[PDB]
Amino acid sequence: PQVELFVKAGSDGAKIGNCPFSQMLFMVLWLKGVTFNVTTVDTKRRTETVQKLCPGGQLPFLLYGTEVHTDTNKIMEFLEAVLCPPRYPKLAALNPESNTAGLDIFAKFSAYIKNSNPALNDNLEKGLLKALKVLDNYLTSPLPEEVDETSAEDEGVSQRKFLDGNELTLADCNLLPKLHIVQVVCKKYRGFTIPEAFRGVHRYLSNAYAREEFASTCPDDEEIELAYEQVAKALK
Repeated sequence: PQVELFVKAGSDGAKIGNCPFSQMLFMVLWLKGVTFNVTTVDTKRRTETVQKLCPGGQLPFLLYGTEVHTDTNKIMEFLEAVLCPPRYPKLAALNPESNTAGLDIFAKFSAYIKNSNPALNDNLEKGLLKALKVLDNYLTSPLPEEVDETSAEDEGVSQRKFLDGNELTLADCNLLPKLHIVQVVCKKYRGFTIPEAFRGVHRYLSNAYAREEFASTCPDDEEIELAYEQVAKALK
């Protein structure tokens, strides 16, 4: 059953551009173990093929057999329901709160980065830090699979690699691409790095960069930086 993901091209019109939703789906497809390919689209220079396939012009989109699917969340839910055991792993998180943890972070960063008002900068860095902190608390809070197993020096502190346990789940495919943007953009434009003291977050990002499903599907740092150049440069 043929599977082809269409994604937003970057600045040369060929390579992967900045698009967390595109990366999210590329991640799900990789984690499913399914045979798929990926076509980048220069949206300013669309092939007649892509034009016929997806008249609405939405990106990303998925061709599955003969059927075109748009809307990233809906595609994700479709992939989860159509690619099941025993042939493909379920990737849905077991704990519903894994799906909501960290979700307000991208919006705090969006306000932070778009801001050009100096008296509001310190408020906005704080809103972003507090959001990251709440994700940190999630990542260090033991989940039901870890019930009552510990180490005297680290009691009540989760050792798990990712949001919902030790395997990547749909919840990570959603958050990780957004959190990667946050990291790259804020370093480049705002002298900002996630504090060391957020150890859950740092371990998470570290175990994520160790995984080729995340790392190989990231657009280059340049591509993300260029995407944000106009909105980010505004703060004097």
